[PDB]
Amino acid sequence: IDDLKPMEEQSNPSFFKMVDYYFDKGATVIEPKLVEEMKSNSMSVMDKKNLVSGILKAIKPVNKVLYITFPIRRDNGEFEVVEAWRAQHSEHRTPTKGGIRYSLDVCEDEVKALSALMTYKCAAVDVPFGGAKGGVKIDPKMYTDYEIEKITRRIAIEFAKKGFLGPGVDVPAPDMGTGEREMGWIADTYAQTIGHLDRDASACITGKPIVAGGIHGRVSATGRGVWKGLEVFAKEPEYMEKIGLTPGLPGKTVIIQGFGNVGLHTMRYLHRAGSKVVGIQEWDCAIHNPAGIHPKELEDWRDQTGSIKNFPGAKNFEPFGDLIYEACDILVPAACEKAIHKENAGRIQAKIIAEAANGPTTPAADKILLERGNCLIIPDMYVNSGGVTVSYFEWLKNLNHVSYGRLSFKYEEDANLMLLQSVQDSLEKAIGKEAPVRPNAQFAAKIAGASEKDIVHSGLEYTMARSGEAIIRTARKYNLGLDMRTAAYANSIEKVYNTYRTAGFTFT
Amino acid sequence: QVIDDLKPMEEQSNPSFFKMVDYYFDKGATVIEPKLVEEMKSNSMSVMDKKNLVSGILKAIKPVNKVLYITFPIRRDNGEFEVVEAWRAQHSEHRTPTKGGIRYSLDVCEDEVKALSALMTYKCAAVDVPFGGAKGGVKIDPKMYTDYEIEKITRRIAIEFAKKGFLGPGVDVPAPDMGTGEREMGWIADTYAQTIGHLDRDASACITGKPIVAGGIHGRVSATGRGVWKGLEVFAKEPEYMEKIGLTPGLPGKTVIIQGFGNVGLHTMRYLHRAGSKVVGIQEWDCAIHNPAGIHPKELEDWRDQTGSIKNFPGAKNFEPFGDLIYEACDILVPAACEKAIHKENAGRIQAKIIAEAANGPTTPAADKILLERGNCLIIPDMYVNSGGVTVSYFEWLKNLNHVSYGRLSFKYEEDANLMLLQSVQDSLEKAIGKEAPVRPNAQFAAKIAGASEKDIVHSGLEYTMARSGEAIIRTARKYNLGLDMRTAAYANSIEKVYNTYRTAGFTFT
Repeated sequence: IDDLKPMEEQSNPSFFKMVDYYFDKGATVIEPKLVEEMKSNSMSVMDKKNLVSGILKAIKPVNKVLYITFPIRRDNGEFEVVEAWRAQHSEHRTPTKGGIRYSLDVCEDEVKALSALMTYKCAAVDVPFGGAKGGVKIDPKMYTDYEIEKITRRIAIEFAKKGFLGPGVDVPAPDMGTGEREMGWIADTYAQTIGHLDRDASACITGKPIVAGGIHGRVSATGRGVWKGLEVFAKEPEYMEKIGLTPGLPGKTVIIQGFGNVGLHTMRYLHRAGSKVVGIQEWDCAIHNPAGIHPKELEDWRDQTGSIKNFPGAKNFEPFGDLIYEACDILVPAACEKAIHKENAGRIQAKIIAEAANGPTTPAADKILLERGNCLIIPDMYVNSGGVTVSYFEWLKNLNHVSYGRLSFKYEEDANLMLLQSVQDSLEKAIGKEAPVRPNAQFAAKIAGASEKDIVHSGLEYTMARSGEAIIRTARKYNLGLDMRTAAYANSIEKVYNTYRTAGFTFT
Repeated sequence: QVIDDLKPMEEQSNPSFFKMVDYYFDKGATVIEPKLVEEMKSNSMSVMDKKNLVSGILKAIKPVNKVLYITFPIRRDNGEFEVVEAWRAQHSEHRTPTKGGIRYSLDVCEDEVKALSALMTYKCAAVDVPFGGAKGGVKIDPKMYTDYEIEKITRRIAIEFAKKGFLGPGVDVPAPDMGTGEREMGWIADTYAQTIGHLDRDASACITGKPIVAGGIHGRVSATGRGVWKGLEVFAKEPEYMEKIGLTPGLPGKTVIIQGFGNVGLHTMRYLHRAGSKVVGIQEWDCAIHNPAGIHPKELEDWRDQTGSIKNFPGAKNFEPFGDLIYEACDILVPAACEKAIHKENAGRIQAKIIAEAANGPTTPAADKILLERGNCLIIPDMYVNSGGVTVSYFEWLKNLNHVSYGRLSFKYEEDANLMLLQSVQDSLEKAIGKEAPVRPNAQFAAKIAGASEKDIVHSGLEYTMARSGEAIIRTARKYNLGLDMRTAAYANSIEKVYNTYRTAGFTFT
């Protein structure tokens, strides 16, 4: 039907195929440099082109999909068969990394598309994992705690038996329908059965509860990275003027589509950065307030009343699905894929679109806005990878068998106080009077609060900034304009390809 | 088109293979369930409780447990690269390793490997082979690749399958199938032994169908054919069914039409021609030949070997409407080609009194029903009668675990014991009758003694299993008054064995 039109003309394209289209755009930018960098005096130019083309060809398709079925007895005593999948898109680095969904939506093509995006996300943030994705095809709200635990423990055993769960092979994480209690159950099941000799059993999964080896700073990480991603680009006048904006995040109006975890923490960090979140669009409501909604009050009001609607500090915006077409400086899509498509891209008045969700903009809509010349799209596989980065830190913490800062916080504090007293001694000698030299209020507060989350945050921010700058240099180098998505894919593909070339692949 | 896939299974023209097997499974499940409940010893469960547990176990057995799908690049011989897809299904892990062949074919799909992996579970159970069923495929046409490229593909699937637990002597043991043979089998064993399994004492037990030098077993090549013969033998000796279908007992003199002259059809025709049957027809994919006086298997194979086909075989006539030879009158029809060869639209034209399903799923449920109601056709079901190879593959796996070939430490010992016994009889006979009285192996025994070898142990084991399984099918069909529905008797026997594994391993809670 539609799926014969070109990809930049499709209305309801496949998710995996639109990711492959973004891959191809990126491979095209980078392949000349790759052929040029290959050096053999025993390879002809055709040899070199074929090898580069062959590695890029290998990267695109999912390496591996495990499909399983198993029985369970429901709490009522009857028996039912459950399906589950785990895709490992790329093993150029192991373990693979990616979440597990409990949803009726899960399908093989879905885990394939998102596992591929996971490969490019990890590469974007210099996280040494190939991408993976899993799903159990259940509506979890239809099951008791005990039924969910039985299902969770059974996928842990079956996945682990076949090499689809393990600290060195495949490390999952929460997704839609799962959370930290399921990760704690998977970790325990692994540690207690087929990983009972694994010294690093708790590194088999991330998003664990703190008491089971989880990491502080996980819950807000994705939202905090979206903020840092927006920050990296908002400081650039070249792109800010071409889209008609002034630099910096303070003052910018933000419409956020989705008040789940990522939208909420983005709102939190954006609000906490001086922005006005003038609109919240949800699946059945939308509140707007040109003054901006306060995320605490609205989270509380949503907590209290169950919904953002009628939010005392916010009018209900009706035609509530059209709040995203309202005028804003930044639109933050944080709900499902293909939210900006062929048929609505032109109605988007946002000057920046920060893709907090996976695949919110179809190739068709990406084109319309790029040709329009006044829209900066910050791509999903960069801007929404803050959680990926922190998950790497959680895996490391489990391999380390100690929390970050345990052996350094006091040592460093005492060293800093000794340094400050040395300066005070030196100053009082030079000026001949009492002159205290103490931490100011900010430094005193960070010293008093020093905790693992600070180390996580600093590490996240360091990575988001470096990755963002590399995407900018690439766009500039190839005169890609506001097409930061093609720049980001070129950078990620290049890293994957160079893994293959130094490993020396071919041997199949 | 698919209006068919809506009719009851027994009305369908082109049912799915996996749907056929599940319908056949349900027929066996239905017969056997009351006994299964009985077999559940538990003072803590009511009979209601036990009926529920049994139905949960049967619900678990039917669907394929696991499927691994992989893609990987290969460098063609000229230097450009191509991505290749492969699958491995493990239908049941109630016993491990799983067992099943690997196809190199363009026809391999996830659903065919699934349908045939389930069949494998029931085949292995039919012949008391302690493996769950498995099936694999690489989606290539192998004749479009050089030997070098086939070896690279073969070694890569060995590595990727073994890393994920889809190749190994205790987890999953493959075998040849369409598009593969013993050289690929030897390449997989060597790759396994040299990489993922380099600390495996029993690395060569990772796969069967191996060349002899790599640990293959004598008697593998004709084993499926020899089992088809012995399965037909067990039933031809029963007058209750030979009469009902209008036949005399015994294979000697019976007329045979074989559909397909691949490995299975050729070795069936050799064993049936020996033993005294008359193979009057051979139907292949483009020809048929016929000779109402019987076709000699060795002359035919030679002629095909020299010319490339059975066409114009001097010892027969070409039969035209060549795709219609299987409707000609014969005592035994041996379908030995593709699945669903007998279906709703042609079943009535079968004149064979006995159909021996050498192929997998040659008779659709629609046709199976059409021929059962006629009352004059005995179908010997695939998952029993074509399981001679599975049996011998179990023996090949055991030989690799044993690290010695069968008879190496017994042939001479038993020969010398047998000579001493015969010499003892001779001494006793000469003393009692007072004259010279030689007591020696007769010509048959002396021939068996001189040629004693691993193939003989394999053959005797194969025959022993085929006979016991065939007799257990007949006993089950008698007990449940199934008549000539031997298929439903076979699935009932297969299901019961799988179920009893679950019952003793325990499924009460999980």
